[PDB]
Amino acid sequence: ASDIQMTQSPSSLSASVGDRVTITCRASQSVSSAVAWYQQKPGKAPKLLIYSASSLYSGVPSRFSGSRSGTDFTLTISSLQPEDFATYYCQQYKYVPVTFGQGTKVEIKRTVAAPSVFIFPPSDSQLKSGTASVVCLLNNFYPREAKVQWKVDNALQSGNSQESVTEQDSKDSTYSLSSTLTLSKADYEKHKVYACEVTHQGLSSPVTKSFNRGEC
Amino acid sequence: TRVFKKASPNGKLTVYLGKRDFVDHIDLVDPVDGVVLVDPEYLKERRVYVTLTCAFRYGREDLDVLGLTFRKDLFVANVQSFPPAKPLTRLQERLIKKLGEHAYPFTFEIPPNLPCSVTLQPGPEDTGKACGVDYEVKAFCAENLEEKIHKRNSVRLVIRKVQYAPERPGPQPTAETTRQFLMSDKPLHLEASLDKEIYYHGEPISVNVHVTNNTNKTVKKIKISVRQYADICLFNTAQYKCPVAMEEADDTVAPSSTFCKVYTLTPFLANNREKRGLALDGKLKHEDTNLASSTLLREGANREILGIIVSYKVKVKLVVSRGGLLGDLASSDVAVELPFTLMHPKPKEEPPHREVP
Amino acid sequence: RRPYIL
Amino acid sequence: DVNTDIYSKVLVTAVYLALFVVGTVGNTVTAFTLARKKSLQSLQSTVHYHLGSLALSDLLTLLLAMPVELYNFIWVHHPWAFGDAGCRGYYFLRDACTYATALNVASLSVERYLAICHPFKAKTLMSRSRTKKFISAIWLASALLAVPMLFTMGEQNGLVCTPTIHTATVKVVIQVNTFMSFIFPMVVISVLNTIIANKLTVMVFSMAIEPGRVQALRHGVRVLRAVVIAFVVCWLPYHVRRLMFCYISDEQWTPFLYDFYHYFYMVTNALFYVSSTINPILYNLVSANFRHIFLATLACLSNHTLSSNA
Amino acid sequence: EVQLVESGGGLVQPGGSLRLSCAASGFNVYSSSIHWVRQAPGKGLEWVASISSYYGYTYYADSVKGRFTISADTSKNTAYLQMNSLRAEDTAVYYCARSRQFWYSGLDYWGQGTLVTVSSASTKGPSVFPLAPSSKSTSGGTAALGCLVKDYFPEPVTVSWNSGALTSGVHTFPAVLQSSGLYSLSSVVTVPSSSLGTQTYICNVNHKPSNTKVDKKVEPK
Ligand SMILES: COc1ccccc1C1CCN(c2nc(C3(F)CC3)nc3ccc(N(C)CCO)cc23)CC1
Repeated sequence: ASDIQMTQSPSSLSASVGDRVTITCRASQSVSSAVAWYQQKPGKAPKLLIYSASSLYSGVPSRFSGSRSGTDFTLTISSLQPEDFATYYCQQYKYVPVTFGQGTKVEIKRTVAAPSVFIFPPSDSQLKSGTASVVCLLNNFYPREAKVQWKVDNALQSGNSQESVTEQDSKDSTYSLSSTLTLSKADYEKHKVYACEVTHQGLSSPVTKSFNRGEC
Repeated sequence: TRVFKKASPNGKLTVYLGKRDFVDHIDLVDPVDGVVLVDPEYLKERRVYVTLTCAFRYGREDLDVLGLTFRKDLFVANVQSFPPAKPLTRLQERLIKKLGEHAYPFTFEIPPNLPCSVTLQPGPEDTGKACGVDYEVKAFCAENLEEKIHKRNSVRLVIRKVQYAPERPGPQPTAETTRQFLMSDKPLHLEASLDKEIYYHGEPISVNVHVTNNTNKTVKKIKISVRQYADICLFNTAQYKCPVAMEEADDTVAPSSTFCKVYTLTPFLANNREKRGLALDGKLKHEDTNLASSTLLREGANREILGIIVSYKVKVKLVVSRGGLLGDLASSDVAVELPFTLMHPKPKEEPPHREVP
Repeated sequence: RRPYIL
Repeated sequence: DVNTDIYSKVLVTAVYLALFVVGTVGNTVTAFTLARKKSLQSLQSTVHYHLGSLALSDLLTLLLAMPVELYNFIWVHHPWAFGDAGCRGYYFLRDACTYATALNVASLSVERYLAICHPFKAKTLMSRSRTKKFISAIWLASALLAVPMLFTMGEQNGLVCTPTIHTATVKVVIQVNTFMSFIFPMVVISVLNTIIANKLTVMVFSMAIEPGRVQALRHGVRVLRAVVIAFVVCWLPYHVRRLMFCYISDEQWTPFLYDFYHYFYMVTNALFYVSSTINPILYNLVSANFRHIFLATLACLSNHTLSSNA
Repeated sequence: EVQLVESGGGLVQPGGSLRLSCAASGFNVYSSSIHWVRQAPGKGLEWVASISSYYGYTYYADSVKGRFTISADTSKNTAYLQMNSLRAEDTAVYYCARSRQFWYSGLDYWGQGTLVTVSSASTKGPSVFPLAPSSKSTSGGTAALGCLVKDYFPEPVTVSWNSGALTSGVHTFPAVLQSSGLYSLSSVVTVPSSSLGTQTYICNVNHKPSNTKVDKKVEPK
């Protein structure tokens, strides 16, 4: 066993309260029943759910169950509660180079809502500092597609764009995307047309918000 | 549903055992149930015998060559399975259903008072198979029992007879001695104890030593040692000792003074690797196994049983130096041995096949 | 007698 | 006025030094060998105690006799260093060491006889503590019956070391010395060794020298007889010479017996020293495990089991 | 009570050294194995080093063997890990986990975790530049306001709008690490346009780890 890859099939999973979901992991080589499952809340230590690929760790609720078929393994959540939103890792421990799964985020789904788009120009003090920061804000979108662009001076800028997505809300259960663009001192004055196109899947057609210098 | 299959070097015979560790409850040992799958076309009206063997492996120091071990049977059982002449088990029924009619079940009853799988720790200069008590399941195609067993049509599978810690805790170990050093001045009292009777592997052993000196002599040092006793009966009944842990403390007790301290020592294999002949637990092939568990024997026991019997004691020793008539070279040591049980608790899964580099 | 040695 | 060739004396000194170094090295490695290491204690075979005691006795004999004996008798004989007290203590130590060697060999023979001829009667009347007490008692008896050497020895006037007691007292002391040093040990060594040899010959056994290991004895008869017929060659000349010291006329009225007795002393002390060297050689020639450990210490100088589902 | 307490994680220079300690409690080092598992920020779990301490074994990852060293101190019931020749890819949150020594695996007990940051950049205070609200381009009913925080190495700042008096569904996106090595986060909030001309929208940024506080005010144009 030079190395064993514990490939988890779903990277992201959307479900609802009371639903039944399954996470399947495939080993690169037979590991016998030496497989464990872990639950990791965001920003916390992982918790052992089941071991031996079928055995339930003491204290873990009976809604969790694991089963082996072949070189593949399965963790089952039956009637998942809201307290099951986490990332789940599969670990084989049959060999010393112990390997985990890539992880599977299990998220609560709901009805799609129309995102809200805003544009914030960089400050004049920032311009006097020799730096530019063109940003646009996406608020309350469910599908998690997003993927905004800029189309600066009818040119699709790419590479230097930075984006950040907040965590799923406890009461809203939606994602907000903040995208930032960094430009040089003379680049902001060179281009007088800016925009932030949204290719979101949550609405019928793409929507582009445009901006120009001297516009409030 | 997990079973072990081992085919013959050619591939005609195949044995199917569910477990590979069979717990020896002191009253009864778990039956060695299995299933042998045969191929009439190759056999040509032969028989398929299945043998359960308990064999004591040993070495010779006379031979010029090294690693040439031997074997010394102490339990042999035979079962003919192809012409079948105690019904099947649920696992046997499932295997028969999944393999059809050319699968023929076998079962073995291991009588009580047989040795458990113990392996003696080999030296670093050794290059052969380890010594100790080893079990084995062997199914082969032979017309006669006495006929030569060509290895091509036989399957050897190693199994382990094991024991687990008794659920009921035992009485707390405790011993005491009084020694007088040819003066009858006053008794030197020593009392030692352990917290519990049954210890698991890797747990600390808490020794509560309590010395009450009334003599006119000084207790120079107090040594606490954990010793392993192995009764090997290969050819003649023997006995062996090996300290698996030791604590040397310079605690001093003055005349007409009392001393109380709790020493904590833990037996483990890391500091005992170079002790050749140390009794370890049974090995499947050559894996790392802990120190041998204590051998549980029936209250009404036949005694003098073959193989290896493992026991553990904690020894506390007071190194008293005589004064007034010598140069302290002499040291009349008073001491105490405390027996305890070192086992594993009852599990819920198979011990081996967890971690391997 | 010659006991020079034993 | 001692007549001896200088070349002969030099050769004797060289042979003595070679035998001394060989015996010291062998007994030291033997002593470190029967250190029992760890986990090698059979708790039923007590030959290690007797073997180590015999090795210590031989090594002490060599160390406490040869350096003093050479420079006092063979190399130079006229002067003396330690005075009368030292010249008496040296003879006392020599007597104690010889007694310890003889009694240790006899005790080893007795223990082996008890183990082999009557194994049923052995464990009942033997133990490790009893063996340790016996080993201590042999040395105690050696010192107790060697103190006559301290009592009779003295320094007259030429730094002679002849005993100061009268001729009758010296003769009686030498008689009891040779008796308790040869006659008692050798009869036991003969009869018990013959009994073991004939009991082994008719048997034509097993020795668990380790947990789960066994060994055999290659020459448990030839060596068992050599340990007898080598103590009539190493002890007998030396003891008969020290008996001919007195109680037999008066030096036979000044014949060449002077040079005869000087050569007697040289040869007899050589044969006495040979016994302190022969023992580890006989130890390596009877036990293979012992030979292996001795040499190692001196060096410091089929398909697969698959899985399926039911 | 069975728990593992970690210590010794922190920011170091690239090529430097570190010594994380896992103070065990409630179990013994000879009846359990101790393993070190790290998680890069926003990544999966990875095993680094493990010590048996009953068989005297120490195992290291394929990228960790030549630099790391795990050890156990039985007297204080503690395990350590000597991290040396640290590079950029060594940044992670390191957990120490317990496993039963005898016939069990699956890490049933974990420590809280200590973040080990390995970068050449140094501590620096933040700077705030307000984001001008767009009263024409935006189509949402409630106008959005926010300010930008950037160029600070220590752990993220805490920006409170109007000292926490603004409760309008404010969002603080997680801080992002830039190429130069300085973090940057943003805080946004949607406020109805009725109170744009009356309600003050002020932000206060506190960076006590770097000891810097900059306050700026945002106003629609
Ligand atoms: C000095 O040798 C003497 C002197 C008097 C009587 C017996 C011996 C024997 C001692 C050594 N050897 C042994 N003989 C026997 C017999 F009794 C059967 C003759 N058993 C042994 C058992 C062990 C052993 N060791 C060297 C210890 C380690 O291996 C030696 C012997 C042969 C001569």
